[PDB]
Amino acid sequence: EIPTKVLTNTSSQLKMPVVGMGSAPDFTCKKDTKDAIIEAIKQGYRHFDTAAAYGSEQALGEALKEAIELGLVTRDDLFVTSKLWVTENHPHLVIPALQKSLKTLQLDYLDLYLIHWPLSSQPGKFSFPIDVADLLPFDVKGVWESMEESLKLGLTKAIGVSNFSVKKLENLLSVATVLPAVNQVEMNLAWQQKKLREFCNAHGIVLTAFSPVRKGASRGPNEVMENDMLKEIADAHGKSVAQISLRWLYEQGVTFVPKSYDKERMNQNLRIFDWSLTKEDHEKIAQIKQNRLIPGPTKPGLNDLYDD
Ligand SMILES: NC(=O)c1ccc[n+]([C@@H]2O[C@H](COP(=O)([O-])OP(=O)(O)OC[C@H]3O[C@@H](n4cnc5c(N)ncnc54)[C@H](OP(=O)(O)O)[C@@H]3O)[C@@H](O)[C@H]2O)c1
Repeated sequence: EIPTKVLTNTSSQLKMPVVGMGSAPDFTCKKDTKDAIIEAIKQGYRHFDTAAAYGSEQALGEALKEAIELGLVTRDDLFVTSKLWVTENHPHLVIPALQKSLKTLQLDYLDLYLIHWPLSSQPGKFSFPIDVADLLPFDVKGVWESMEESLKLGLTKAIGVSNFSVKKLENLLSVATVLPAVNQVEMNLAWQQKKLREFCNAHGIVLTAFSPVRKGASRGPNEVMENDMLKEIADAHGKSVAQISLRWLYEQGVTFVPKSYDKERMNQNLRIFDWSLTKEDHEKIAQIKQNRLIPGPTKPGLNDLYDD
């Protein structure tokens, strides 16, 4: 069985499958999203991660709906996460945005809803990347109050954030009634987020790693897949570097949402629970040179976005 992790900051101690299926745009992918999700469900996947900005909510929803109709799974068995985009990251636009995501997904409620970025921009139109001139002041307190309201309305079972630094989390905590249940940030062998991870643990905030395999080969040379030391570790275990990566993340106590629409690869991402890394493996991995893969959604980039 796929392990779950309790979302400490939720009153009901919701259980989130430690590994989930991602759905962000894959530059080199022409696979059928809906068909891929159905296959994932048949394989054991129950945790699905999406966002209004991915363009995948529609297909994901069609897949869940069909899967439920065919009796492959029940809504209660699923854990669905979506996110509030930067353009709607304004106090009074939060609920409408969540209602729109729910309509698109053909769902009555989300298991988790996250503020996608600690940024706000011109409302009413999705534009990517975001032109810095279209940015607007982000009212954290006001937006979070609306996320909290979403819980009371039952539109989502839990609320959290994404791409929030320790500094920004500290600010959020100072004005939050309901503490964020999750913080989804980039986390892979080349970007371990040690400090952030410790802070989150100290505050009951569960971490979810996005781009856990640094987007595979969709963006050219993969720093992790090309790491000789990692290749040796994988070779020693008779596993792939991707598997070594996901196992490490699991052992670090975080959750992760690798995206794979390949029947074989998506299954390999689940086969990480009957074996483990060695003390030496951890010592080696702790030595990997760090490099952040995802800079931010704006053009140009914001050098202080992650407060680091
Ligand atoms: N909140 C945010 O700001 C944010 C940002 C980015 C991503 N995400 C989340 O992460 C997911 C999107 O993907 P990603 O950016 O995270 O990248 P990723 O999972 O690190 O990498 C995905 C790429 O790796 C390939 N792959 C998957 N398993 C593999 C394996 N075992 N061996 C080799 N290649 C493998 C995939 O398919 P192919 O090899 O078949 O192409 C794909 O091209 C979504 O859930 C999304 O929500 C969130």
